Amino acid sequence: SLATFHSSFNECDAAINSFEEATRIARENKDMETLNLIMIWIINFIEVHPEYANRFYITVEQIIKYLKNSSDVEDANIFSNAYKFETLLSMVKESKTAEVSSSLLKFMAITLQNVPSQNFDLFQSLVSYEVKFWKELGYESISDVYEKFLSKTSSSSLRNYDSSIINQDIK
Amino acid sequence: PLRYEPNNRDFACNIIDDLPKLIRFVKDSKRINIVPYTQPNSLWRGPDED
Repeated sequence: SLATFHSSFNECDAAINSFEEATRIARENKDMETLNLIMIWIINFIEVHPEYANRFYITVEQIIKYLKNSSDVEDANIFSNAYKFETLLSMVKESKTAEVSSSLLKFMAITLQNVPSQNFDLFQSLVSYEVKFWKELGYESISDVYEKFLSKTSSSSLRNYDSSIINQDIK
Repeated sequence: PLRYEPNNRDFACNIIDDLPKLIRFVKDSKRINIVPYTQPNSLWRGPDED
């Protein structure tokens, strides 16, 4: 959380050292459930700052392989998180459009299956990817429908607080 | 039979193939099942095995 606060002020590097020591303490507790919270926070920080993917002790692809086969029960939102991170990497990796659509299908189906209202953060992230995904395909008619659902000024945690004002200024 | 040979001057790529094919909801007596989508007239128009 202090690492999160550090990332909010764009310190970045100072957060890395603070976060690193969080992994060591988790091992001492010898509790499995907290590592998933640690692992989820990993790529959320990399998603905002992709330039630091090399600095971590675990590559992003390693996490996706772990979370996909994490368990079959007591996860609920872990898989909804797991598949969206694969979609961002596949989109960045300029993978084949057949695989990107299938991967995005996995993330859309699992998010809407459970309640989307309570998990407001991932629901907004779905819209941001789908508008970006379809805008990249060149179909503004599809992008427009999903654009009315993207929330403004809401932004997200661990990414500043004036990011929404700046983003509105860019447009 | 249509013969659309690949031509460089044709950049009209298809995206419907890349998008996954739809499904159908049909319910039997025991439960509701999920089956692959087939066009009402696709049974006599489907690509023949032979």
